[PDB]
Amino acid sequence: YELDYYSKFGHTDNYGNLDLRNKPYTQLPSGFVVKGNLNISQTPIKKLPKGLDVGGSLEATNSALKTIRSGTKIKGYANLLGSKIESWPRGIKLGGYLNLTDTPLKTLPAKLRVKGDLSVIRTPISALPEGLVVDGNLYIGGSALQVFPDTMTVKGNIFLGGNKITKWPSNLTLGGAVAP
Amino acid sequence: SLFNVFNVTGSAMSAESVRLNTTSSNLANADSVSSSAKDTYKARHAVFGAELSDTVPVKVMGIVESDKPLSAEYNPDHPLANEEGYIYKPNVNVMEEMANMISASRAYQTNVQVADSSKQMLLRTLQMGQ
Amino acid sequence: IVESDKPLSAEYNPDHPLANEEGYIYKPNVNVMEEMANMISASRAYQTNVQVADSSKQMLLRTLQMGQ
Amino acid sequence: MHPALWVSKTGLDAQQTNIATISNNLANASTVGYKKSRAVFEDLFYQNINQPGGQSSQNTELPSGLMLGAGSKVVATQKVHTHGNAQTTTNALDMMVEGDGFFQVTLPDGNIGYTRNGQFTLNGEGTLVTSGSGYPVEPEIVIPEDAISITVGTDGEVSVRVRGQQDNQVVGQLTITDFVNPGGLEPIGQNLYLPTGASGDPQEGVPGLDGLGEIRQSMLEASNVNVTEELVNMIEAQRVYEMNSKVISSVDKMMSFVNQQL
Amino acid sequence: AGIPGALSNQPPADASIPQDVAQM
Amino acid sequence: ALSNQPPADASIPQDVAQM
Amino acid sequence: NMVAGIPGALSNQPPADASIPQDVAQMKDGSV
Amino acid sequence: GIPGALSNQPP
Repeated sequence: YELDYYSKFGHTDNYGNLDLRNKPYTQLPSGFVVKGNLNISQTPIKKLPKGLDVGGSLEATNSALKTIRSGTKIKGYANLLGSKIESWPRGIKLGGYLNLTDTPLKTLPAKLRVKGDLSVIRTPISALPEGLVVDGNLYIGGSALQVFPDTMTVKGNIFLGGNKITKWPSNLTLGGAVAP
Repeated sequence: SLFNVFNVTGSAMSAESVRLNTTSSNLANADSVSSSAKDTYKARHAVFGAELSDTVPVKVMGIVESDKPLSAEYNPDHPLANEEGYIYKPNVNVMEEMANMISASRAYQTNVQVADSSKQMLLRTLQMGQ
Repeated sequence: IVESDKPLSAEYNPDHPLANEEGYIYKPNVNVMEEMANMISASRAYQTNVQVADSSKQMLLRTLQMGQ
Repeated sequence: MHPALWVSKTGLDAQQTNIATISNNLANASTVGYKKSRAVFEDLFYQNINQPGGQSSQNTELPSGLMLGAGSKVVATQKVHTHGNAQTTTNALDMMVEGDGFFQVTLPDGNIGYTRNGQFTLNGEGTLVTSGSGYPVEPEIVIPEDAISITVGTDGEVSVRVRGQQDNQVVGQLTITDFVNPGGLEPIGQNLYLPTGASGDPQEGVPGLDGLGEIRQSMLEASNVNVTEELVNMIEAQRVYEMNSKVISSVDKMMSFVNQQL
Repeated sequence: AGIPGALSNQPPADASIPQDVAQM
Repeated sequence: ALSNQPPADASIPQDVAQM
Repeated sequence: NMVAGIPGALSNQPPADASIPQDVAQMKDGSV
Repeated sequence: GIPGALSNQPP
């Protein structure tokens, strides 16, 4: 079934964080607003509603989340560890890091900006989008990436983690170090 | 060897200490409506795990929070009350914490006996050759 | 090493996130009373063989003194 | 944990939910149109211990066929929809259903909510709404401002009295929804219920035909809670709670004797 | 790995991925 | 395990925003 | 450097509970 | 020297 207004109230804390862990909810109403953090870990939710607003961070670790629609506003970070997300939509306003470890993610939006750290660890992604900007640490360990785009920006450390990079960006300014 | 018993039993001594501290924080936060970190505390549990990697030490793999819904109480005049007027309190269950308190103490003390038992065997093994 | 054939100890706890459909968490089939007895039996039997091995060396040492 | 500790803890947890269920019933002892809930206990899974697997029958009375249960739990807070008494009041907008049937109100999120409480009133526009949050009552009944009296018939036929015109004008008609399984309704507070899969599709109709109840004006339905039943339930639940605590204390003392004597 | 919902002891920052927990 | 530098202390703030 | 402070109940408290004197809490970092 | 220590001599 689907979450109602009264069922929403029974999964909210004092400061306004929605906890849906292991709960049997399949879809959320459109134009959904959360006062604080949102947790949809281990949920059978396969799609996030259009116009979704989260006043905190989105937690979807080891969930069945697959599709996020554009226009979603997230003030905190996005944690989609172990979910079933295959692509990242364009135009997501993310106020924090993006953790996509152990996901079937294949494609990323062009010129994507991550205000925090980025993770593509053990993902089947083949190539990073052109003009990528990362303000934190980039972990690509165990992924299928082997060629970086012509231009990219990482303001922290770059962790190869084991994968072999052969074509480095022509224009790259690094605020940290590169680790294998 | 008999020294591996000390590593295995010693790991359980630390393991049961983690669960005791987690229970202590649960008992002390059973009536705390507010919390720094913008999160209404929820009951935490230490999930043990055998690290097979003969001798199988026990390791704490991380603390996990309770899945029970928070206890909602209608307190309309509280500053933390929502529009409907309900304030939410942690889902700490007193009875399970008391049961965890007993089990953690009983398991902690029986690991001391095994370490003591292995100690005597090593001392006798050293008396051979003298 | 062989695992025991005793059925796992089932506990009703629809709060642990690692539970199942019926709210059951299965726990190891370890019996404390049989572990205490094994601890007593293992320690005593281990130290008994220390005495036999230690006394065996004495017999070997006395053999070297034959004819002296 | 020794299994006896957790088996006793299930009884403590089960009785704890029973106390909370009883406490809510006594809290709503004056709520109009309230239905008492009771906690239902059932035994948990029974496990063969002295057998490697669940060998069917085969000497159940012998030590090989020993079976130990896992405790008890509260399986459902069953709603008892017994008809309550009648509260005769002088208000002209509070109404009562005699028998099976529910009032239908319009919830803000679009779906309709079903209530047994009859404390209704009017809003600024004259629509018949509830006296709590103010939800409109289905079907919409608008009262003209020229009306000097309101009459609600035995089948929801609402009439008004207009000065300068004999005979009462009909301004609408009420309906009451019936369900096959009243206990399957989901309570959402505010004396409201929602239809679930266990309840069934709503059955609407005129209040007084098709087996439905009849609308009584200037009446209310008192809560059907039996305060003596709750007090008797409290006595038993408290005693069972204390008994299972002794078993937990007994197991701990036995375990204390083991690693201390040995 | 192991448990899926382990916590993190580091203070919230919302910008750095917590490496205290086994994030795999 | 061991390390070549002292571990940091523990922070117990009444408001995490001010650390 | 020398590190010191009040042991026991007073130190095993959150800093908000100002049981520990301010200068003694300074010593708990480093001194020379 | 612990700043502000009590002494052990009549004030």
